[PDB]
Amino acid sequence: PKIVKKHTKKFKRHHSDRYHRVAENWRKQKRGNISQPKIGYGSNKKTKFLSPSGHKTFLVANVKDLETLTMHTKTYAAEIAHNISAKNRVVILARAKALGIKVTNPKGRLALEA
Amino acid sequence: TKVSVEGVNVEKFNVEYFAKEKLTKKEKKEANLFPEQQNKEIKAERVEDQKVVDKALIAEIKKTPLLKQYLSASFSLKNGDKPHMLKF
Amino acid sequence: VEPVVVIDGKGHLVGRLASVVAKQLLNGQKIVVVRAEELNISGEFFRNKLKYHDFLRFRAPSRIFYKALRGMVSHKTARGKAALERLKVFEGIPPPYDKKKRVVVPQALRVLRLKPGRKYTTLGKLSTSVGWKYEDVVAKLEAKRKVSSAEYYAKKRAFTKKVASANATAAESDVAKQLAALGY
Amino acid sequence: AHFKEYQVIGRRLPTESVPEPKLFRMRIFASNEVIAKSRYWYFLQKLHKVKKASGEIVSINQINEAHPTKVKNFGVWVRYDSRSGTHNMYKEIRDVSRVAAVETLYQDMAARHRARFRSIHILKVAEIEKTADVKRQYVKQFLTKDLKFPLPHRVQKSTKTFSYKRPSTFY
Amino acid sequence: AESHRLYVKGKHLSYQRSKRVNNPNVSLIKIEGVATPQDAQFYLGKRIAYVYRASKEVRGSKIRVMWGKVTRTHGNSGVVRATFRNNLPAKTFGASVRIFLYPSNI
Amino acid sequence: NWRLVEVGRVVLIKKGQSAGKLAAIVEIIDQKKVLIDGPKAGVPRQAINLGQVVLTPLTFALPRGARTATVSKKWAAAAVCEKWAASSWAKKIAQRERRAALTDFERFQVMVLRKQKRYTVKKALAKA
RNA sequence: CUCCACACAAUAUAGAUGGAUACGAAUAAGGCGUCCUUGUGGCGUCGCUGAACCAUAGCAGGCUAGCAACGGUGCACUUGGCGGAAAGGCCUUGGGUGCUUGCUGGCGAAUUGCAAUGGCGUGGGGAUAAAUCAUUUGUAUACGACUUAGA
RNA sequence: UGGUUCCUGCCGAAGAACGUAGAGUUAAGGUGCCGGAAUACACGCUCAUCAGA
RNA sequence: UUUCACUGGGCCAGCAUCAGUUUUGGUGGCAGGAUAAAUCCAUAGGAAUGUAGCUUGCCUCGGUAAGUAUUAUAGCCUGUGGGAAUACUGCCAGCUGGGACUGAGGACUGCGACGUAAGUCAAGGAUGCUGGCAUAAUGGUUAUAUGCCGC
Repeated sequence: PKIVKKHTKKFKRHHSDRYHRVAENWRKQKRGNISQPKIGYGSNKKTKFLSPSGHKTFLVANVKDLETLTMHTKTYAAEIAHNISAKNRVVILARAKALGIKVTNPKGRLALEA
Repeated sequence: TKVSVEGVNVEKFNVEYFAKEKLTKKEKKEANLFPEQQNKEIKAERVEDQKVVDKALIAEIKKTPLLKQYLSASFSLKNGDKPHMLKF
Repeated sequence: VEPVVVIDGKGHLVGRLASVVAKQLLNGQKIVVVRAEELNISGEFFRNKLKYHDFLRFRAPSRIFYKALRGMVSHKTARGKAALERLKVFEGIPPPYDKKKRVVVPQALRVLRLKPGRKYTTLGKLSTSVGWKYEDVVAKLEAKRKVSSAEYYAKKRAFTKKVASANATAAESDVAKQLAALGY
Repeated sequence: AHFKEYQVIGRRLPTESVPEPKLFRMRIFASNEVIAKSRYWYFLQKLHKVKKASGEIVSINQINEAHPTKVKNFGVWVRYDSRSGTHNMYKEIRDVSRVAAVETLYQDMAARHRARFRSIHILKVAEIEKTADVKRQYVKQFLTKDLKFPLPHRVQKSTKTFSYKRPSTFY
Repeated sequence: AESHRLYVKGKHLSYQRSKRVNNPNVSLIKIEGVATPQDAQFYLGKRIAYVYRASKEVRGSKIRVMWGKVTRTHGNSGVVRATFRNNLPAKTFGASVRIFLYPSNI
Repeated sequence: NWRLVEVGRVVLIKKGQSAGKLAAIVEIIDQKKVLIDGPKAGVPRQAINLGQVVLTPLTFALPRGARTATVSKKWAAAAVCEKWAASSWAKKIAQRERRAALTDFERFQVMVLRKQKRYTVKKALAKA
């Protein structure tokens, strides 16, 4: 469907630029030119957790995790975890293209030689 | 400004007549990776249709004064041309 | 509709013309305002003299009208500065603008806005009364300009009289009647 | 807004053993019927001790002009309140119709006397039929034989931005 | 021969605004030779292009175009509201913007 | 030479339901308002403010407070319809109406005939 | 001002895509034309908007054919005059050489497939009129500065 | 006395009650220019040698 | 494996037909009023900001004036009678046009309507057609600029 986002930017603390010690996470203060988080900005329940590709992401550590997305190919998309070694990433890619599952992050820690 | 369409037997060609053509054999493997550019020409049947319509249309035009030269000249908007006021 | 609009200042009001021009510069129309010394002010000379006085606690009429105009535009913005950069203001009509037509702004005309039987004020007399020592220089150039312009207009009227004669002898022709048929 | 004449009749209610009271009739100039009825009660209480609950309206009516083509002349009695004190005033009006004269009269009274539509209480509008009963000089100014004068305000709305003509009140 | 204009040029006046808050989404257009809203009814829904010239040559030309359309009238003077695909950079106030005749009713 | 507001001054209502119809001042109301009737043009007898109307330099004799049947009689006997049509100003008004009435092939014929007339005039020019 | 090296250029920046298209004054008055008694004369006209006027066909404007006129018009010249308020433009002579839609012809356009805009800087050398520093003077001078004079 | 460490939702005292947007219509307030929007219209009054808004 | 034929995803557009909200037009038929009033026509009186006529006086061979003179060589007003029309106000489950925003939902069920019938449909929320796109389409990031707001 047509994904509505309701808020493109981020929600930052008041005076977060004014000091380097102050973080940028949302912390409630305890003018109105600051966008404050609230439940009205909560996205549509169908559209929630959707990539710009239109899938829901799913972290995959190994091939047995990849096989759990066998039936739900058009709905989900596999994302390789950040700490997977490069021997296993090519096996995961070959298995996923065999399964026909869209990998969100191919070409991670990998190159194509000859 | 109006002309009579009645001299022309327009009905023959249809929406399907203007369907843009397709290729086969995956363009015959791009002639084995060598491109060729002879396909630019127009089919003669289109030209013949244009001539057949054009004769009976010019025969209508030549009865009216200055209409050939009107169709030959293009159109633009001059200074002060106000199309909401400009009755057409 | 015109790239550069040339506006005469004779017989006009200060603020209404300033409002019109200030609107058009923010609209992007390039404007030169000429014969600025002949701008007219509502009220008597003396009131307006006191107004320039208590303001003063630049003497040229162009500076005066520029002041009035600059007050209406938000001058501190970059957009207002570009709008002011579109503007030119001149007392008299220097070249090249002497050879071009000067439009008027009817909603800022003195003779239309003022009720008859009211005192007004000439801006050049005001500037000379407050220390702009150039008004006699102006009228001297303007007299020569009016001489040459009367020469130009006398030539122009004779040539257009010849054009009128040629259009008169062009009449009764069938192409003229076909223009009449089309309305011209 | 633009007013209207109204024949308004009130009859304050026939009580037990009092049948058919006297059907008091007035003529109200009002933009609608509703404020006409309100003004009718506002006069009827000033006539005598009625209330809108005490009586009722018989018939609300609009009445047109019989001859709205002829320019008639009018003598009008007005009473109103310069807030503390009241006083009457007699004005003479040259007008085609009655209700336009009453319109112009309200405009003039609000101009010269700062009086509202509620403060003004119309006593009488009647046509002055023959000439020289026009007591006022300014209406009599237009009673002359063969009257001619030029237009004032030759200034018109130019409707355009710039003029090439250097225009002139050429009249 | 001398002219090739199939549009009406008109000034990008401003954004829709109060005294303190301006809306960049709706833009305000002055169409030349239009003083009445009834004349502006002719210009409703019409396709608008802002033409400008860039330094770089994006696709065979250095000239780029924003598009959009007239939505509704604005005020008494025939000033016309407009909505574009991307909003205007607002340094284009008083700029000449092209208003095309398609979608033509006539 | 002045026009004057007066009885028998034929006028032209530039703004209103008429928006240009020949009428005549039958009677004056004041400096602001008058009584007019335009029964030949079709605008009825009515009171009007003078701003909505313009005076024409044409006039004729019209009785004071004359009724509409008498008005149309004196109108036709004045024959100022023809005197109006003979005026170059009404010719210009009809011309600017006809220019709005133009068609694009008509306007193209205007272009062509302007070319041909200009050719003939420039031959007539530069010989005299 | 001039010889090598390389970066755009044959463009545009507040907004090009028919033309900024020139009397002056008066307004309870003007203008134009005309006549005479040249006037504060008479007559007629006009305004009441530029909604005007001028330009405007041709591949974003092709290639040719004649008919007619001695027109129009571009460009480069050429002749002379006018323009100083910031003239930087205007007007003219004379040819040249284009186009000419004033008229009539004859071939080309497509498929872009139904809208998607579609000389100037650097870097390194060469040449030059002066200026400065230095010397010197004292009408000057806290110092600058001033100021002589010197191939 | 001063300080007292994450978020969101719900409940919550001693002209207009405001989730997030889109579109429309309006209250008040305005509509010479800044400044968006009639230098609208109509009728009267005021020329002030620092009216008045 | 080979021949031949057909077809292709996603996004962004434009158009058509719809639906929902809205805005702006054009146009028709009604119903009420004092059954509009008026106007127009018919009649009778009246008067003047008295038309024709007459008298008189100054005076450019005839202009004026001030009497007469109530229609004559203008007319007006009022009264009464006849006939509509239109204004205003309201209604239409009258017709028709333009523009904007929206496309939620997701086999069928329901209310309908048109249809003799079978079927269809604007009827329990949008579908159809076409275009562009891999040296993509397009989208994002920053720094600057613009405008508005911000102690």
